[PDB]
Amino acid sequence: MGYFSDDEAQSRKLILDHYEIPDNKISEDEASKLNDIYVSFNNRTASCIDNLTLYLKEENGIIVDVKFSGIGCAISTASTDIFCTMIKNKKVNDISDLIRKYFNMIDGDSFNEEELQYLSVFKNISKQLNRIKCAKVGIVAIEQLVTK
Ligand SMILES: [Zn+2]
Repeated sequence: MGYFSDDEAQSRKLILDHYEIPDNKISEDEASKLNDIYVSFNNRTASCIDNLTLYLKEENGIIVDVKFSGIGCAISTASTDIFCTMIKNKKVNDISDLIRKYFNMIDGDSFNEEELQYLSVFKNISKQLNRIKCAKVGIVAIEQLVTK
């Protein structure tokens, strides 16, 4: 929220606006009536209230629609949503790349702000305590849904 740095306040509205107004977050009503072309994975962390179910739909090697649902914090609802908007018409390869490249930046290592884009606000969550699993919980669910 501060304004000494240039990134901080701009980076702390992307989280606030993808957590109070997520783009791809559905209701438990809306999820049950989804077409059975969607796959699902629920991942839960015990370090927060983050228990999210992801929904991906494949159309000839291209992920066409991604939605997520459930309970989550700002770090979980922003990381999932921002990730969801970006994997939105990409292929089942070049998503598995973002996931591990995102995880390496979450693990405090090399990242490309051109490849990770608005996931680069999470570039130093390994410095905030017990927030690493909050920024991995929803993307690990996507990870399973791309492989299995
Ligand atoms: Zn959390």
